[PDB]
Amino acid sequence: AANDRITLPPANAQRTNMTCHFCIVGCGYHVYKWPELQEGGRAPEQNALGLDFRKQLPPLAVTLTPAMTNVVTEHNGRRYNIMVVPDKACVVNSGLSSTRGGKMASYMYTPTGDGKQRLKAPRLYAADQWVDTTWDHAMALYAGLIKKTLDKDGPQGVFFSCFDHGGAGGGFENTWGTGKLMFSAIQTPMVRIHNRPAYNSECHATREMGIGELNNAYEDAQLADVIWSIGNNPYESQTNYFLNHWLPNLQGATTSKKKERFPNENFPQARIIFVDPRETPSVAIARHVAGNDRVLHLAIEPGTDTALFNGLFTYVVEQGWIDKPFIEAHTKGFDDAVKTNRLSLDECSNITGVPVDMLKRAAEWSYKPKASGQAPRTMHAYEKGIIWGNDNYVIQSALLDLVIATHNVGRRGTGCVRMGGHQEGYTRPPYPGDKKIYIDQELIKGKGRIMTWWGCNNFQTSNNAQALREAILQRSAIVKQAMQKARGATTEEMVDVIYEATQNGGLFVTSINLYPTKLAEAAHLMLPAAHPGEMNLTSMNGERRIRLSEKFMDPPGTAMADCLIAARIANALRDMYQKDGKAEMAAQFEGFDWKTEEDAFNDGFRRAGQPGAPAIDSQGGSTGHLVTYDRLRKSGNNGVQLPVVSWDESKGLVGTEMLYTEGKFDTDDGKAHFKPAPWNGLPATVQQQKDKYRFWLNNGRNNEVWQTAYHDQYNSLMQERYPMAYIEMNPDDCKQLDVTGGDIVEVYNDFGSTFAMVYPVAEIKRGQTFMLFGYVNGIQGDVTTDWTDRNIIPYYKGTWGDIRKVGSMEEFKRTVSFKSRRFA
Amino acid sequence: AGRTTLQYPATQVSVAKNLKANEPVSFTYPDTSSPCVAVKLGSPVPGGVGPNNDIVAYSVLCTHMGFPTSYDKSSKTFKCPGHFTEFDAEKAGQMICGQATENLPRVLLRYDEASDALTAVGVDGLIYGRQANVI
Amino acid sequence: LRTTLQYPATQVSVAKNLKANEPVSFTYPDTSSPCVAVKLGSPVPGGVGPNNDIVAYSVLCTHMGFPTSYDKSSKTFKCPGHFTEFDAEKAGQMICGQATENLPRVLLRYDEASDALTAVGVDGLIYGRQANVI
Amino acid sequence: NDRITLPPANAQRTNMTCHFCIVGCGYHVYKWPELQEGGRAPEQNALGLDFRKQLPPLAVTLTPAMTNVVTEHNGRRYNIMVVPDKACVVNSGLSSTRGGKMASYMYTPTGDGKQRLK
Amino acid sequence: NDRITLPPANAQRTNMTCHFCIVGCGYHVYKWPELQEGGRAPEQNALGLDFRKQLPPLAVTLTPAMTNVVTEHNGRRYNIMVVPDKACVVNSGLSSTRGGKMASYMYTPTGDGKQRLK
Ligand SMILES: Nc1nc2c(c(=O)[nH]1)N[C@H]1C(S)=C(S)[C@@H](COP(=O)(O)OP(=O)(O)OC[C@H]3O[C@@H](n4cnc5c(=O)[nH]c(N)nc54)[C@H](O)[C@@H]3O)O[C@H]1N2
Ligand SMILES: Nc1nc2c(c(=O)[nH]1)N[C@H]1C(S)=C(S)[C@@H](COP(=O)(O)OP(=O)(O)OC[C@H]3O[C@@H](n4cnc5c(=O)[nH]c(N)nc54)[C@H](O)[C@@H]3O)O[C@H]1N2
Ligand code: F3S
Ligand code: F3S
Ligand code: F3S
Ligand code: FES
Ligand code: FES
Ligand SMILES: [Mo+4]
Ligand code: NA
Ligand SMILES: [O]
Repeated sequence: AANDRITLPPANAQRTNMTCHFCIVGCGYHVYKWPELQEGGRAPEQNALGLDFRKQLPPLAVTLTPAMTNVVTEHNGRRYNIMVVPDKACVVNSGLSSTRGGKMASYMYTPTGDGKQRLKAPRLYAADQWVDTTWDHAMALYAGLIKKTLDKDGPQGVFFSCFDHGGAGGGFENTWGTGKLMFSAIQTPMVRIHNRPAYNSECHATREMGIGELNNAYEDAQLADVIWSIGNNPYESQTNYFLNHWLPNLQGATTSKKKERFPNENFPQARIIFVDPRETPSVAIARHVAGNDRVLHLAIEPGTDTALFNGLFTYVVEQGWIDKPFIEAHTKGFDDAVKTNRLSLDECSNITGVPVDMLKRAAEWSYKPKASGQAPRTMHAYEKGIIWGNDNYVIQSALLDLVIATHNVGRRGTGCVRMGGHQEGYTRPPYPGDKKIYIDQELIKGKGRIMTWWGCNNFQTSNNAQALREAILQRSAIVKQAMQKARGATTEEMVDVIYEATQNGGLFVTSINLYPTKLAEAAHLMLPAAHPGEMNLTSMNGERRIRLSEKFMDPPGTAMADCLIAARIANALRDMYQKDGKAEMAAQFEGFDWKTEEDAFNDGFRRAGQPGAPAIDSQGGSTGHLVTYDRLRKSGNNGVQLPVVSWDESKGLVGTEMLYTEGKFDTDDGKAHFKPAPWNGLPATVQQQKDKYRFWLNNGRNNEVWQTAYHDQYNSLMQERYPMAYIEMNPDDCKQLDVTGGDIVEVYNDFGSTFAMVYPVAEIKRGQTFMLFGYVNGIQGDVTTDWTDRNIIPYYKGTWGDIRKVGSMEEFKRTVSFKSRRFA
Repeated sequence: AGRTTLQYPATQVSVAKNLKANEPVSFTYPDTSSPCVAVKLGSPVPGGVGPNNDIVAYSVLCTHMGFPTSYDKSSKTFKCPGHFTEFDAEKAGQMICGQATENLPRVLLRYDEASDALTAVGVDGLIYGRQANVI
Repeated sequence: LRTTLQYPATQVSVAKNLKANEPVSFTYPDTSSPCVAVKLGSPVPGGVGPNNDIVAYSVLCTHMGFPTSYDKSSKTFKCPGHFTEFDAEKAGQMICGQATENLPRVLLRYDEASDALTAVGVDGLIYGRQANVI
Repeated sequence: NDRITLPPANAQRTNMTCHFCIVGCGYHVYKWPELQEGGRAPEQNALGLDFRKQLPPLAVTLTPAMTNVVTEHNGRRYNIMVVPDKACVVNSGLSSTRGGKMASYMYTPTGDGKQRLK
Repeated sequence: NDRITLPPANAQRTNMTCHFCIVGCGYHVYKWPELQEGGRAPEQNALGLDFRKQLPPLAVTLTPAMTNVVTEHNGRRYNIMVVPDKACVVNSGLSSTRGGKMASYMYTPTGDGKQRLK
């Protein structure tokens, strides 16, 4: 109630720092907290915002809506106003909030709000019904099973899919806690990652070539002559990096800063190049801002990125638009890559479908020396269009070859970088196996006794998701059936019942989450976790800027920080082993004496590379010990860019702006290494789909929707806007199928069947479509194939299928806008 | 003391029959610092007023960061030049795409058949850059 | 050809880490040249940063080269050798002493975008050097 | 002496009419930080002239008298170069001996303008 | 500015008592053609000081104020450097701020002595 006013924060309101929960950008926010029955005055010095609400505010004065406010109820029963607003003086966002960040207040836990279905206690499926259980019963059952599996099968029987990421449901405390548990204690290799079905990297090729994927600053996007966005929709997917850094460059606001840095270098008007089969909102908005003459949309054929980059690499080499002194001093393998990667512009154009003039123009803008003699400063930004593209490893090989030859790493205004997805916050022991293992396939084939989903939901986000759900629901059913013959069994008897069920095909499933989710259809056990603001949390953004998000409120019920869940599990296991007289096995579960999340930070991030530390892989590096929570507090939302170079009381944390500025790469010899990039067409499994069925089933992000819609599903505005996952279709394709906006279609192939509401989109090419991924109503991933590259990276953007009209949803027609999301 | 509602003014905008289909009229509501548009859409919509139940009215300040939006007659949307938010005039200010976390505020119109008058009498939603719709 | 010295660009810190009247030590343009940057707390001509108040100096006395010490109470650099004192608020002006040159100023770029302070040059000649860049 | 600091390609350039006689010849004033300079390559300096080899007659009017170092109210030092505009219709790049000295006769604390009333 | 021309090893060296106060501190005046200079190695300059690396405290008294370029009656230009004598018993290499300025207060056409009666 009350749509037409807001309670201002009092001048003396409490104010903590909070990094945005969601995307890689890591925008800075402030959380104002104050007693419910107090308020600020409208006069600027009588409210905490310092803004004058006695008369209308001018544009850009504030970002403040009711969605940015809430009233929380704490463990003491007392009620507090909260206001979650962007920080004007944070360098990342300069006071910008995205629609996703902007809802943080609404998506904090309250008993009556959008967070009202938060998990507040252990949930147990007791054979035939959901009930609450105690933490100690949950641990006895879960630890008990794990212990039984270790004793009988070894670690190979214990499976996880876990976040490896930063931000909310990740971060340095959390990745350490989980990783220590999985790898040092349990010592299971049967672990996948939240977004991919093995224990691997998105960036094997670029790393192996010596270029870690987050090698620049956001300021580099301000200094660039040319930005490439490759398989990337950054207005929607990395909003405030695009808005606060890219667009000011395209508008000429950063020209004077380029000239001040480089007094004897021409800086033309900045240009942008998109490699994306689809015409996205980002393409449209770039055209609106910069003009059609400063945007090149290389609208490639799906999966032809490798051909594109081999053709551009061939061309820049033949023109001599390369850095020969750089190649000679700082690289290995160039001459070989020229041979293996050779492709003419005509061949490139036939494969990609991009005209030769556009290929030449992209090279001219990006690599041909400026009048003043210097190569253009070209930042090459890529994301999931190529990471989940046609052979992840080969595309990065091709792209990095182009970048290295043109010296577009290590110079300011350059970088070949991930745009990123989540924030980053990785500190973990090494992976304890010697093999990549395709975990979903293992599960489908009936391996494993216990599977834990931790801070992910592969029912909505696996590749080949329908095969996965089928297998897991059936295996879960076997355990359910076995449990319900028990009456009056002790916990230990129940452990034996369940374990026996898993010898007959069953699988015990645990989810550690904020919410039930669709995993509740299969899970036997669900544990409540806590998100940032309910806990302290550290993470870094796409330029490696580490920030502390401060606790300001209690979790719901007995919800706990995931690192502390991991400690709880470890301590339960240790106790069981100690009781069973197994001192060596107990010893593996030592080192989780943690009372708060800070303890996990001290044990992981701050120990990396230190004397008497075990092997630790940390994005903080060996100077991570210089970071403390207190020092990050003093740093504000600006934090420090990792790695930290120095600290003292008078200077604060001093860090690292750009990687590779002296030409020393992360390889044995200090050189960047070129790689061969063969063009082999589409994978046979994908090509088979394309040969059988009509439409390319592209997929990915919507600006407004975050991920699997775990919060968004409970937001009445979001559900009114997107009550179902939508599929962008060409209008002429639509007419042929007798569909229009708000019709429902089935989308289907050999891999599965799913459902979407029709969204006619003039910019979609005939025989192409675009479906929202990961959603709560119509899961896209059912039609993705099982195909992965050499390191088990899926081609999620590589699938084809047919489309069938179900019928017209009149209510969608009455309430959902099918107007264009490409601004002009 | 007591009152839970804001004291909205009653401000005459026009008579309904003076509005042409898809030709926006400008006015201020609830004071001269709050620019608004009323438009006859030409086809009935939920909550439209006037003889053809098709007249709607909005605050034009973007609910993201407050730039005056512009009515596009060809799409019947309000487009913000600041961060490219677009609102649907035919779906009660629903955000088509953008960075806002609130729909475009609706100006509530009374339509009197007796006089043909449209009177602004309230706002549904919070106008950008205001503690309350009524300052 | 070239008439200018090739100064390095050296990161000092971000401006917002500096506390008013608490000197930060760094070396510029090499590790044998000790420098201080201080936020004065009040704008001064040619101060950098959000409040135009950050200044930086070579601390080697321009008399005979002893490291000077920043006095927080006067905002000066004092030399223990022959008692020269320089004003940090007047671009190294000699208040009293035996030097014939003001205390050299380290020229800082301040980038609003990053909040970085970068040492990019020196105004004045550092003690006991033929050129500021050796 | 025997060298000049070139204006960097991105040097600030303002318009100045000669201080002195009726003719009103057009000049450009290049201003840049003291510790920066242009390259000799024509695209790496503000004049657009090729100082990697001898220039031919009429290519420039440039002497040390047409250069100075000013100290601004902020204490910061800036190179200036005050040279005739080749595309001004009045003078077509000509400078008289009088206008040619304008740089020298700008105020600096140590130069020809040192005794300026302050 | 930010550099100094070193006296060559073979530069002319004369004795000079300070112009000013009673103490009568001893100095050396180094004089040499404008287009020559000393090297940084201690045996390649007249000071015998090692300018290949930072000098320690008390090693020298040397600023730009202690240097000048004089124009002689023959029109030829000469670097001068007026610096305290380390082996003088009076001052043991000390220079006051007043005597330290002697080079600057020598007569040159463009310097501090420009208004000398001629
Ligand atoms: N609004 C919002 N933002 C988010 C997220 C969110 O859920 N919602 N999620 C975050 C996460 S975890 C991630 S991973 C990022 C992902 O951000 P992006 O990778 O930017 O987003 P996607 O929509 O997955 O894919 C980008 C583009 O890949 C194109 N594409 C498809 N096939 C190919 C191909 O073969 N080659 C090329 N070159 N392009 C192709 C698609 O048309 C699409 O526009 O977004 C992050 N930001
Ligand atoms: N077809 C197709 N499939 C894709 C993609 C695509 O482009 N196309 N994108 C892939 C990408 S890049 C990604 S990132 C993955 C995403 O796959 P997921 O990781 O499976 O989905 P998310 O929504 O990020 O999952 C986060 C989950 O953790 C919960 N959560 C939130 N905060 C916390 C917390 O503090 N603790 C814990 N324990 N749980 C928490 C949420 O409620 C939610 O269930 O999907 C992948 N799947
Ligand atoms: S507000 Fe949040 S969603 Fe990304 S653009 Fe900024 S981190
Ligand atoms: S004195 Fe006269 S001739 Fe020209 S350069 Fe000056 S206007
Ligand atoms: S002023 Fe006196 S102290 Fe020495 S340098 Fe000159 S005699
Ligand atoms: S101010 Fe309107 S979209 Fe941001
Ligand atoms: S050495 Fe500093 S006053 Fe003499
Ligand atoms: Mo992702
Ligand atoms: Na039962
Ligand atoms: O991701």
